[PDB]
Amino acid sequence: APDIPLANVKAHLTQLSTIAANNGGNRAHGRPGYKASVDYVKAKLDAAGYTTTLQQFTSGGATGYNLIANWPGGDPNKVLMAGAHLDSVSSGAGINDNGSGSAAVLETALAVSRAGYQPDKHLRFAWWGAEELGLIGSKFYVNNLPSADRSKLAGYLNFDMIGSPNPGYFVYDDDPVIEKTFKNYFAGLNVPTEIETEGDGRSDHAPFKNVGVPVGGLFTGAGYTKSAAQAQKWGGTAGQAFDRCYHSSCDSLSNINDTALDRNSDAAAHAIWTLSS
Ligand code: MED
Ligand SMILES: [Ca+2]
Ligand SMILES: [Zn+2]
Ligand SMILES: [Zn+2]
Repeated sequence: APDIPLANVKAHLTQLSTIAANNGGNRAHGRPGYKASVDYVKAKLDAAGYTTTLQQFTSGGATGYNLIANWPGGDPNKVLMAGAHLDSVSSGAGINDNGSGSAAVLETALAVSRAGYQPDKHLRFAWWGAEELGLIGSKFYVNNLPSADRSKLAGYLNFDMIGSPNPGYFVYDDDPVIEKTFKNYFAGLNVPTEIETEGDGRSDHAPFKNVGVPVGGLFTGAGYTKSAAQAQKWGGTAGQAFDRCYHSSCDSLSNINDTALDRNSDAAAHAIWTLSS
């Protein structure tokens, strides 16, 4: 897999920050900052050769969108998906939650095109709307995915909060092959990982997991406090939240740990390459 350039991931975050500023301070469902975020991500993917779909839904009386991007080619019967919710809460720009995952998935998708990669499995990326309303966009996608297509899914990889400023390195303990692939990447860096427990089912992998699609993912922690043992293994500040700006107006460009964002973006690309061969 290629390295994912940290600077490129950061640049997507800068664009999402500007989009929030230009649209009332947020990128929330039903608010213009969300659709503007969609439009930015879609234009990059379209230019790189993806077949994109804007999947519309209505929730709370307002139109929402999922952005689906299919890389042409690969076995239609073995589809590997990766995704990240693209909405924020309305209090702020949602740069760690979840600009970070959205930007890593976008830069990985662009990396596939730059590398001229032809995965054996068909790749499909997704940016979900309205996750902050209760996984509404990913539930909509799974609920509207025919059973014949659901059975073609080899896996769904989720990236939701991967740049926390006081990070942990959490890997979902779900499908064994997906989990092993992420933990192998971190082992190559000599960075230990822990099982994800803080967020559990509270992200867009849940609708997939609940219908038997193998899932996995990466997370760097939210409002829980980093323990003494976690600060010893990862650095940072024991006794402070992983993300002191969770769901806050201060979830801005200053609310990112560059090392965590880099490591998790690189691990996302590593897993996508390994699991699509
Ligand atoms: C990764 S599970 C934590 C859920 C948090 N991202 C949220 O979007 O509210
Ligand atoms: Ca990198
Ligand atoms: Zn999130
Ligand atoms: Zn959130």
